[PDB]
Amino acid sequence: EHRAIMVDSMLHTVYRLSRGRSLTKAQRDVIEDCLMALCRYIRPSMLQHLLRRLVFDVPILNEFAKMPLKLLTNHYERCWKYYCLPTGWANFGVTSEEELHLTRKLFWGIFDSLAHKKYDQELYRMAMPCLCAIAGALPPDYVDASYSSKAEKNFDPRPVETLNVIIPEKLDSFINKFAEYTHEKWAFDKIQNNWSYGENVDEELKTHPMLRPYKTFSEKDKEIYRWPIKESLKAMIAWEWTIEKAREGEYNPQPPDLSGVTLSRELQAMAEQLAENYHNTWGRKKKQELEAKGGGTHPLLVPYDTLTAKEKARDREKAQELLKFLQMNGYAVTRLDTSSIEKRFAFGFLQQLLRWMDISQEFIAHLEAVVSSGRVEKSPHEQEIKFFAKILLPLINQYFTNHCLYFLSTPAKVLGSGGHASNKEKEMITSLFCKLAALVRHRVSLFGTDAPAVVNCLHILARSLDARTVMKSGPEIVKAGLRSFFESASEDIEKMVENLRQNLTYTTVALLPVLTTLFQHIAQHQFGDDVILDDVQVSCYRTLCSIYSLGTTKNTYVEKLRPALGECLARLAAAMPVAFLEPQLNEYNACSVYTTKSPRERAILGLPNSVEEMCPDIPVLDRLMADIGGLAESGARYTEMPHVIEITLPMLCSYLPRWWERGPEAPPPALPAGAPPPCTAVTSDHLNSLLGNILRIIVNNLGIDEATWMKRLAVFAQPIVSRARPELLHSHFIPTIGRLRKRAGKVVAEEEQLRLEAKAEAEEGELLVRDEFSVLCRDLYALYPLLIRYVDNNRAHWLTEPNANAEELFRMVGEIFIYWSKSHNFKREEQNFVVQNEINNMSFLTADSKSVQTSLIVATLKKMLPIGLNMCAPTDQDLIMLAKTRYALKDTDEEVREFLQNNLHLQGKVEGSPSLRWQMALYRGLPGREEDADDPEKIVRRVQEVSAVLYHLEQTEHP
Amino acid sequence: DSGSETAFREIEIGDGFLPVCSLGPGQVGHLNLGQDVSSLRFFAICGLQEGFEPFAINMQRPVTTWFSKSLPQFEPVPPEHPHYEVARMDGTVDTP
Repeated sequence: EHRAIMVDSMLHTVYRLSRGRSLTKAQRDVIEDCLMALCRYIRPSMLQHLLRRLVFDVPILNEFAKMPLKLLTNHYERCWKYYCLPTGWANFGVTSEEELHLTRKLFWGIFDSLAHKKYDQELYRMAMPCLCAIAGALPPDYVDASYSSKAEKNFDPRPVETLNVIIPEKLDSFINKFAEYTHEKWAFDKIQNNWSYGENVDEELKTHPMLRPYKTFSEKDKEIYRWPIKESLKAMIAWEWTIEKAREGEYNPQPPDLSGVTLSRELQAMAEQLAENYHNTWGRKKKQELEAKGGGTHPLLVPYDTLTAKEKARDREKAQELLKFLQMNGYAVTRLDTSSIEKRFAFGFLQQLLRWMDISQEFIAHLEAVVSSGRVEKSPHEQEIKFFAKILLPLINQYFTNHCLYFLSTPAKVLGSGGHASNKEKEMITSLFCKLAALVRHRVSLFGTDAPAVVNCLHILARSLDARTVMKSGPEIVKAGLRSFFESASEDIEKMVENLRQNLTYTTVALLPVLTTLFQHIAQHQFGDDVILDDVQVSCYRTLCSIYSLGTTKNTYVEKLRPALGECLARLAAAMPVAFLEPQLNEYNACSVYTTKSPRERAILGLPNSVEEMCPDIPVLDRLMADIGGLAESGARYTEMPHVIEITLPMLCSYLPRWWERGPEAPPPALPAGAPPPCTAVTSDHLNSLLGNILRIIVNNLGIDEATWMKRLAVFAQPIVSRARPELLHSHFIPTIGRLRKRAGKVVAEEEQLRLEAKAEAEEGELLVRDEFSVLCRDLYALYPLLIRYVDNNRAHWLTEPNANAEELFRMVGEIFIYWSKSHNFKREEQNFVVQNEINNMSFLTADSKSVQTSLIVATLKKMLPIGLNMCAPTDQDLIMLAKTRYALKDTDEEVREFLQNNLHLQGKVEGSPSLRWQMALYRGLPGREEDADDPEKIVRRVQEVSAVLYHLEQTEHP
Repeated sequence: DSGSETAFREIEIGDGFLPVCSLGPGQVGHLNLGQDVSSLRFFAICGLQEGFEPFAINMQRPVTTWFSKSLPQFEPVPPEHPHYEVARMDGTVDTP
């Protein structure tokens, strides 16, 4: 930064050499790689000059502009926080609105030049990372300095034609008066420097020496100085504006040209175009010199709007001071009142893809109309097909992914750090999502190469599209569009009911996952109360029963996709605000159309006035708990009832947790606020029983292999492990962990006698126990996440009041852990199962909700090690370490027990050590602690177990 | 945000560390170092049996604290000040 001028000039010269001729491939490669590596380690503050030079001719978008576009997609991706975040990038400053408008001009130039240039594979492959990078760099809330810019076109700045254009004489008197006044005001600027203007040439006058009042001062040189301002006012009247005076009026003047007053926005835009007029009038003569030499471009010959702050100010400040001087002197000029909402980058940009969305509807109108014809190749809009799906679809993908927090931000519910959007910007992104849904409606087969791109971008469009402002005080056009989209999706599911007994492939891979993501997005707001009403609520009403009918059907065609259906119905269950699963208290539920509407209104809406009649297939939550309790008691199997586990359990485990907050046990803010009835009998007992039921079904089907649904059953029960009754520990968690411990111990016994076996027998038995250990790790990864959630829920209680069941669990999970540590086959089968079913993310999800580092067994050991650590006494902690050094001597556990029986005679003294004193004090003052643990049998057992846990854990982390 | 328990995974020992707090305007806190382990709440849950001695546990006197007194006071200009420097120009002649 100390010598930034010469690095600016050096960057300019390197760019000149990179685009210069008479260079071989390697010769130009060296220069372009120098440019790239140079800009890689240069602060983005002084690169705006090179960016001006770059935006001048990169929109040509030719082979010479290939590598500069790569430079742009590196630079703009690198400095994200500098351009986008309102706070400047770390250790650096913040971007100027100047550089931000170069960002905007560059993005628009590449976009329109891509829309003109015919599809080239090489060009479009690299042009699209640049568009994504510029869209990410430019913040959405940014507004251009003038929305209604001149937008003209080595470009030659055309001088204003007002030199020869006639000027009305009703306003030509003040053109002369104002030009003479600016000469006089130049003299006034001279005298403000204590330089009194002299009639003759004087050297003591530092500024313009020779100056006289207009009466005697020569008219020819008056016109020499005054002609630029005379031409500026003549331009300001000639460019479709009216500088005709507001009031009847028309060598040292005190008032100078000032820019204090604000005036209208379109009039500010006209002032900006007047600055453009200054630029082109001065730039014609400078371009005459530039074309005479044929080298580069003068720094200010580049457009005024692309110039930096000072050089753009040399025209902008002049235009503002001239126009506001007119307005102050009573000379208002009027040229259209565009709102700042439309002036925002984001609104105009998504409206631009709205217009190309109707253009994309045009090319699908030429594609769908001819797809009936066999082997058709007529593509009048081939450029549209190869532009939209190629560039614009991942463009909106990346932009929406990196700015979804601002789309989803709300004036009340402020989520985006930068800010929130306007109501119009919120509603037409929803309409864009609906129009893309129509764009993909029945078109899964068409544009098949870009079909995964369409579905993924529509998932990205299916998030941060609803800020609960289109439903609440939104345009009825967009509200009807989304309501008809919901109705069409429900009729579409009604078509899948007939099919299961092109929309089929448009649903199984596109509409169903996007519906899942949409309902999850609704649930993550948890403001579905206002969203799912009227047409939305009726459409989900029938969707719910229709997919329950699909669950009732038992053909392999519905089997193959039933898990996806289950995810979607769970999402809508967490998005449905009617308490669909409580038909008896639907009048208690306020969100129901039965409560909101009259009986006649329900009849004309086609509703049977009762949720019971509305869903004869789906019974009440009490009936479903009776069913699931009976099934768990009878020992349900996955082959026996696949539909229940993958369909109805999502209903129950998505309804009960979310509707506990609506239940009576949840604390209401006040009695008048909670005066509406809770309309549910779930309380917390229903959650507790549901968790017990799934634990019973998992332990009952644990024997049977396959049953891959265990993973998604675990993550579906993720919200239900929280808030469980403490008796569930000894009731279910202890027995199933005991069963798994004894089974795993049998498997390790098989492994040990397998090591004792012969070599080939060892190999074959090793394969079979690899299979057995993989299913063992499957069962562990199905149960132990629930253990992790439960143990983080109730660790504090078990530590404040020691729990014998918790200590028994400690010995249980701990000997499971030592089995894992001794069996190397176990560890690699854990990794194998994790990489087979992508459980590496699931383990981190379980750890965050409440490899060796992400190993689930060592994770649940380190969660609940304090249980056994309370089990052991501080005086016995010394014995713990001693048994640890002994276990590092690789001694057998029977031996560790006998030598510990020897070692009871040197337990560390607690009174002597200051630390052991207070540790013993707290341990003994623990309310549940007794002195019965001083018995030598208990001491040796507990110290052996705990020290084994520590030893194996330290061997796991660092052998 | 990444998911690890430790807020700062690597800190140099340096010249030591001290329990510190910065209260804003109209703010009330209770800086319990742990003179009384029974008075130290939640310590059995976190800190006990993980190997954390309560800070200032045996220290019989309450720990003397130091507060940032916001009373302006004149202190000599440091020679290492990154914005101002003081030059001790000598007397010489025709100059004090």
